[PDB]
Amino acid sequence: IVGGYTCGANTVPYQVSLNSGYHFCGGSLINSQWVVSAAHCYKSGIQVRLGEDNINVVEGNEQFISASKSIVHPSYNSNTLNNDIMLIKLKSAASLNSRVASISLPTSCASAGTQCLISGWGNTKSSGTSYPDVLKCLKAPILSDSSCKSAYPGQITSNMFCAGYLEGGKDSCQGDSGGPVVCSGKLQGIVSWGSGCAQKNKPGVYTKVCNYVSWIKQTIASN
Ligand SMILES: *[O-]C1=C(C2=[C][C]=[C][C]=[C]2)[C]=C(O[C])[C]=C1C1=[C]C2=[C]C(C([N])=[N+])=[C][C]=C2[N]1
Ligand SMILES: [Ca+2]
Ligand SMILES: [Cl-]
Repeated sequence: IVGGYTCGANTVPYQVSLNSGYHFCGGSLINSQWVVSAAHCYKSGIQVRLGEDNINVVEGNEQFISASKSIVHPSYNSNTLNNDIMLIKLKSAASLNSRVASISLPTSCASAGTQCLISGWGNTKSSGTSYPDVLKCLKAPILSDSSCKSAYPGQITSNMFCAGYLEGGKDSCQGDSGGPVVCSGKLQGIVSWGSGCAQKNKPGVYTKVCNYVSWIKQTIASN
């Protein structure tokens, strides 16, 4: 997260870190045995880490659970990143409390102007790599579709939305991929891509979760 602030230990209880010997992506806990992340974060050997703040220190509240299976959306396209969403089932259920909790799925899509919270342990520099130890947060608005399409002409599908600041300076970045975009207490987006990080006129692009709620529900229901 570039231009963000320190969230504070466990203030974002649904945030998870996907780890394969190091943190490579974020994710959101939607129920005690399922996490939602981005399809481009897929790999084998994933350990889901819940209740984290400082990812390099065990401080208490952490639950490390291995992934039992990862379900990348069948229509995921790695070239366009359309349908960039993945579900991970946990080997055992997590213990939920106030430090580890699930986030609700939306009932409706959000509208431009809605203010959301984006979090993660991704890079904090737009020009260079600086990865933090603790979780960073950023409050950003969802942009209108015209502004999004005008910034990324021909690359935005109906399963994507832009959120951020056209003036540059504040944005999500690599290491944040797979994590949450929560608005009014509902998971509305998944950190997916962008051109560089925090560049002017190049907002972040997120997977539009409201378009996948029935898919998520049906898939969990059958696995
Ligand atoms: O997400 C990501 C990855 C990545 C690939 C495969 C597994 C995990 C992570 C790699 C990468 O370097 C090639 C860059 C990203 C990445 C860039 C970026 C930018 C923005 C933005 N500008 N808002 C958001 C998210 C990401 N992810
Ligand atoms: Ca820790
Ligand atoms: Cl277009």
